[PDB]
Formats: sequence, C-alpha cells, structure tokens
Amino acid sequence: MQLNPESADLRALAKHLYDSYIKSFPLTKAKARAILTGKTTDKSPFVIYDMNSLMMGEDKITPLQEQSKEVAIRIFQGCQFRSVEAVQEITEYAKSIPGFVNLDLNDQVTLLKYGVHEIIYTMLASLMNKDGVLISEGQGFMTREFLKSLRKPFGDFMEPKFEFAVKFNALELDDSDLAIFIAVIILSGDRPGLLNVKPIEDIQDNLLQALELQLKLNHPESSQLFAKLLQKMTDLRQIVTEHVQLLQVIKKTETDMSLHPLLQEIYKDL
Repeated sequence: MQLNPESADLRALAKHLYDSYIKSFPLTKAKARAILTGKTTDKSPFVIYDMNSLMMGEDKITPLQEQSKEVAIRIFQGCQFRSVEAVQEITEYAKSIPGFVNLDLNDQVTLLKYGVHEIIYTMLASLMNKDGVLISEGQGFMTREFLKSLRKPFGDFMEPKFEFAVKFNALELDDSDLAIFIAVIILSGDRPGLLNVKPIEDIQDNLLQALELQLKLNHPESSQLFAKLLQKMTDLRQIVTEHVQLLQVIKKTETDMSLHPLLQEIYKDL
C-alpha cells in the first residue's frame, strides 16, 4: 500500500466515523475494559452474582404492573429498555455515515430494521468478559452464571451473546476498528425490501476499503483479521435468528412466569 489521496480519503473517512461513534456512544470499549480490569475510578460498579445481590443492587442502582414480577422478567425488561435506547444511539450514528441519508428513506429504515440487532450484539461484546456484562451504563455488572441460573426460557437468553463475545473479543478490536465495522453492517445491500441496492453497495465498498486499511494499520501482528471479521457477520445473522426465535417463545408465555409468584402465595396459604 502507498500514502496517496485515496489512502488519505479512507483515513479521513475512518477519523470521521470514530469521532461520530464517540458522540453517538457514551460507554465505549476503552471505557468498558477500564471498568472491567478495575483500572478505573469513574465508578466501581455493583456486582449482581445471586438473588441476594440482585435485590440489594436493584434498590441502589418501569411501569407499576411491570414493577412486581418474577426476577427473570424484571431483568428481561431492563434489556428491552436498553435495546430501545441502543436503537436511537445507532440511528444517531447511521446519520453521520457519508451517503446514508442521501438514499431512499424506506431503504434507510430497512437497513436499521435488520441492522440494529447485529450492532447491539457487536457492541454488547465490548461490555463483556468471561465473568459477565456491564449494565446501567457501567454502574452494575451481572454475572454470566447468575444470568444462566434464571428460570427457563430466560436462563438461555444471554448465553449465546457470551459465546459470540468470547470469540469476538479475542480479535482485540478497538473503538476505531468497531466504528467502521458497524457502518459496514448498517450498509448491507443483501437485505429484504430495498429499492436501490446499488448506492448502498457503493458506500459499503468504500467502508470495506476503509476497514481493510484500518485493520492493516491498526493490527500489524495478527492477519486474515479482515476475513475473520467478515466471517463474524455470519455468526451475527445466526445469533439474531436464535434471539428472535427465542423472543417468540417469550412473547407466547406472556404472563405465565409473572403469575407463578402469586399462585405460590395462594398455594402455601391453602
């Protein structure tokens, strides 16, 4: 590769996406890793490792009907809430990608329809180590084992995200890597119900060039890092499918899991 106006443009495009990513996302991976390795002071987050620490930490760290449920559904609702504010941050980030807004506004909504879920799993890995996950913008940390201990089907909810993350986090990407990767994902041309594929594919080819040069510059030691990273976009499609398939079984047994607390109370009296 050479220093030239083409290489310079791709660096300028990467700089633009980083700064825009730093503005769109309060809790970055650098911040996260700091809190996770205890070399922070911003905040020492509250650790939820059992039912005891759950309730001791819930007070200290939602509508009124949704207040009073099985511990499972209270936490799941914490993930529904976060998943809704995550979508706005990503929509904010999407806007700052050269060419994105200048497309069919129906194509934009489509690219974010299917995009958001993959980005959420991508950025979730940033908040994760082998022991658990940063929640409530880094103020808590819920353990993998506590999450796995929850009532079925909920106790299977986060476990694939952890498996993805371990593999993903071993690539050792930083916020400047992830910024371009995330923009590559959003401008996916092979997505359902798109009018003008071509201009989405054009932006993405430029983003893929930007990513390649980023990974070569930023990861001298590792290699086929570029290809390993495009393969992850497959592990993500499969994880999303499994998440949605799971959310079907969870939106089917709507309040069978929130009733059983009260059926137990009525049972003990009887």
